[PDB]
Amino acid sequence: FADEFTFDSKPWSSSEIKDKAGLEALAKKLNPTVGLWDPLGIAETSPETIGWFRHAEIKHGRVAMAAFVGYCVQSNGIHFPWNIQGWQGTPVVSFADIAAAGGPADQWDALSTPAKLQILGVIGFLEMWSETSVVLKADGQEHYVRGGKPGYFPKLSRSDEMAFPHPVPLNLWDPFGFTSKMTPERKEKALLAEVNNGRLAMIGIFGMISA
Amino acid sequence: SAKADLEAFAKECNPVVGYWDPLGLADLPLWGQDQDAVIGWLRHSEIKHGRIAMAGFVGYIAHANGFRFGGIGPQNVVPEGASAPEVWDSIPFLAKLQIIGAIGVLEHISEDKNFLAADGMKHYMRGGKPGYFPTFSANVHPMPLNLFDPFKWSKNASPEKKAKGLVTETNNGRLAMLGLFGFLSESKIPGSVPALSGIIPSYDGDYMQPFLPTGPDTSLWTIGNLWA
Amino acid sequence: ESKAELESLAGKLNPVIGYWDPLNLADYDQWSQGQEAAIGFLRHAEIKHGRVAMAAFVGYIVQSNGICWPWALTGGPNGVMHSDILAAGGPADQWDALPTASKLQILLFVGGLELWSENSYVLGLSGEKHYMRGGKPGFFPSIKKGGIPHPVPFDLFDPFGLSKNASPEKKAKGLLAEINNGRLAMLGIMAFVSESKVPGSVPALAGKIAPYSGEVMAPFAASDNLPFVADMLKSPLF
Ligand SMILES: CC(=O)O[C@H]1CC(C)(C)C(=C=C/C(C)=C/C=C/C(C)=C/C=C/C=C(C)/C=C/C=C(\C)C(=O)C[C@@]23O[C@]2(C)C[C@@H](O)CC3(C)C)[C@](C)(O)C1
Ligand code: KC2
Ligand code: KC2
Ligand code: KC2
Ligand code: KC2
Ligand SMILES: CC1=C(C#C/C(C)=C/C=C/C(C)=C/C=C/C=C(C)/C=C/C=C(C)/C=C/[C@@]23O[C@]2(C)C[C@@H](O)CC3(C)C)C(C)(C)C[C@H](O)C1
Ligand SMILES: CC1=C(C#C/C(C)=C/C=C/C(C)=C/C=C/C=C(C)/C=C/C=C(C)/C=C/[C@@]23O[C@]2(C)C[C@@H](O)CC3(C)C)C(C)(C)C[C@H](O)C1
Repeated sequence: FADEFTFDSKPWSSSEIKDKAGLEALAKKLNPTVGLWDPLGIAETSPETIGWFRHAEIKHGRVAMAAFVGYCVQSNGIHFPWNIQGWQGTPVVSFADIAAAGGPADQWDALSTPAKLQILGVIGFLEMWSETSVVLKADGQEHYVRGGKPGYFPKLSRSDEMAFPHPVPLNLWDPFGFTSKMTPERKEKALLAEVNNGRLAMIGIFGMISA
Repeated sequence: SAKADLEAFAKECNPVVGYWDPLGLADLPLWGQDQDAVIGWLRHSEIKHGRIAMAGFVGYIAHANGFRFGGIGPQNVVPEGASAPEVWDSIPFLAKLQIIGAIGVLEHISEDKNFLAADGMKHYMRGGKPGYFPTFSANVHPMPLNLFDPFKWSKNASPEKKAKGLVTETNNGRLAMLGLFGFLSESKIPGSVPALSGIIPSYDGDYMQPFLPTGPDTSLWTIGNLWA
Repeated sequence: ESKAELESLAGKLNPVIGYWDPLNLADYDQWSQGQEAAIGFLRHAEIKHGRVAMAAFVGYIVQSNGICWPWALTGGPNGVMHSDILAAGGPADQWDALPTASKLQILLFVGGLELWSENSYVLGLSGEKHYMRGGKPGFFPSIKKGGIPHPVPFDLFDPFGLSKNASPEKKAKGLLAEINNGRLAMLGIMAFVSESKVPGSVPALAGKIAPYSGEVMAPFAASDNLPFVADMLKSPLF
């Protein structure tokens, strides 16, 4: 690992976008109308920076769409029927109480501190499992900055040497094969869709937060 | 020629401006030494000033905004809400002495023949790399981590990238110098840096005097404070 | 350029007059760098005055007709609105009522542009050379090609590239029109300011240009507390 912590660049060995022409191709594929809209000129950068921007956009899309759907549900008031605390001799708090706390920001605020820490801990575990190059290379890909597909979450269920000490039941993305087998380019169609509705959900969630 | 290397370095730093020596200090014979040694001195001085100014800027944001370690230490005598010029003034006299002394030991190791020769290098005025701090491979007691790149993050970095990093070091150090003395100047000649108008408070006291005010004479050691 | 080429330019600008230099300022050697360098500097000065004066004419018309921007100029709980700068007075009074930082930033942005134009390394990177060294007398280089660390979105001349793919004849005709429209707009803006200071100086604009008390060739007003500004403003002049 210390040999790979370089802080520098290594040659790319994939068909991932590493130039303005490649960015433009994906731009027209996403939307033939707008094309590449890069006023800041962050297409005029290195392959690693281009991959970084691509993955950052995809991850913002994931988090923004999840946030928008969660905001809508929590505004609708479809709370959980469980109790969120009070089994190891602690005070009792209910999801109904969290809902009655207020709007979804107020609900997160009413969420207890160790609950927040545990949620953020799970999210961080997922983030670093994503960033682990060794895991992707045991799987079939590399770090997105070093020529990997931007957005790939590695499988959390496995039997390789790079498998958790206790078996994990399912994976994060596609746990039950609802993707199953899309056609070899309908996956890419769905990626284009994902980027577009990710941008739309980004605008939507920030607009709702502003409102 | 050392001058040719310096002009190329200036072009790398900024090709619009290029070599900018309005005083010919690169041609000044400091101490009667030749142009190569003098340019080594000037490059070492530029890099050292820039390095210390960058650290000073980050530490100005740290101290003035409020960023302290916890526990028994010099941090417990500085008044809360004290400004960046009062933090150094408020730490103990022994803290000031030992900070400057440790910086002195690092300077001494930087210029000592022993460490630079153990690292297979020479003094920056005697055909060496200006701005190179040697590893502590000649100190008497084996020393855990070196000053530069203590975790050895740059053990395998390209020489071209290292050259570009030094080009970055010089430029960012110059800019950090300008910013840090902007902070200092706004406190002793108000309305001199227009952006900082109202941000930096005034400071009555000589910046360039290290040991004035002398600060408290407290004894912060607890277990085994026999010297008190 | 040479005197023959300058005469050809004058003939193309007005075929009745042709070369019109009653002072023979083209032959006036200044900077001690030859007639080519002198004519280059004079042509650059003419073009730059024309550009700045044309822009200033449109700015004076727009600002003097109550067309301030909707958004603010200064930010904070007590910030000077563009409407407040409008209400300060006539356009020169608007400039004088600007914040000191606003004036400084405007003039230093212009200064950065001027240094950028003057640099021969940047000009060579963009192609062409200094106007006093055989380059195009008025030609702002490419802010993109110069090598600013962050890639700028658009350049200063022709940002959207609407004059791109222009016929060379159209280009020459356009540079003739630039010089002529300049030459006229210089008189236009100076007449605006002259009516502002001395009423009745330009007889046509009677009561249509607002008055102004402070000096117009004075970027900093009394409100600007910078070194020597008040001392400079202590004594006025005709
Ligand atoms: C001068 C003075 O008095 O100062 C005061 C003030 C000051 C300084 C502020 C103080 C303090 C606070 C301090 C110093 C606090 C320190 C806190 C600290 C040190 C907190 C670490 C947590 C680490 C975790 C949870 C790691 C989990 C790690 C895990 C899950 C693992 O072990 C995993 C693993 O390794 C295994 C088991 C082995 C392998 O098979 C596999 C790997 C490698 C994956 C003090 C004490 O008050 C003193
Ligand atoms: C809550 C978060 C979240 C949301 C809201 C969301 C929504 C959508 C939508 C919207 C309707 C579409 C249409 C869509 C489509 C695809 N998603 Mg996606 N997705 C989320 C999370 C993840 C994760 C973690 C991964 C992932 C992926 C893929 C692949 C690639 C398959 C492959 O080629 O293997 C495709 C086609 C994987 C990947 O590699 O992405 C580059 C991957 O690891 N997604 N995703
Ligand atoms: C507070 C102090 C400080 C700051 C703020 C700072 C910032 C930056 C920045 C950020 C703008 C860059 C980009 C940069 C780059 C490089 N630094 Mg530097 N640096 C500081 C301290 C030291 C010390 C002590 C040494 C050192 C070095 C190098 C080398 C050479 C590598 C090699 O050639 O092996 C490179 C490339 C070593 C050396 O040999 O320099 C000739 C060395 O000993 N630095 N440094
Ligand atoms: C980077 C700089 C640095 C270095 C490298 C360094 C090295 C050594 C070594 C070498 C092996 C020894 C043996 C040693 C010993 C002591 N150091 Mg010291 N020290 C540094 C910095 C500070 C600061 C800031 C303070 C401090 C102090 C004390 C006290 C007295 C405590 C007391 O009297 O309460 C004792 C016994 C404190 C002090 O004097 O507080 C009034 C205090 O604040 N040191 N220190
Ligand atoms: C206040 C600013 C300003 C104004 C209001 C203005 C007005 C006019 C008018 C109307 C009055 C015409 C008809 C005209 C025409 C042309 N202008 Mg022009 N111009 C301004 C600024 C600049 C700058 C900075 C440059 C420039 C240029 C050209 C070229 C290119 C020719 C070529 O490509 O050879 C042509 C044809 C560029 C150049 O190269 O000029 C030699 C160049 O750098 N202009 N320009
Ligand atoms: C207090 C006390 C006691 C106690 C106690 C004990 C033992 C307490 C135990 C608490 C315990 C055991 C708490 C677990 C929480 C787990 C969570 C929240 C998991 C979320 C997991 C999630 C959200 C998983 C999601 C996924 O996995 C899914 C569904 C499929 C995969 O494809 C994908 C991923 C990975 C995303 C005694 C013994 C009674 C007496 C003693 O004296 C004192
Ligand atoms: C990690 C690192 C670096 C660093 C660092 C830093 C900031 C280091 C700072 C270290 C510091 C500040 C170290 C203080 C030690 C104090 C000691 C030993 C005190 C002893 C005290 C003793 C022995 C006292 C004993 C007594 O009172 C006792 C107990 C009772 C009696 O019996 C006897 C007496 C009375 C005598 C580098 C190298 C600079 C760069 C590298 O890149 C990374």
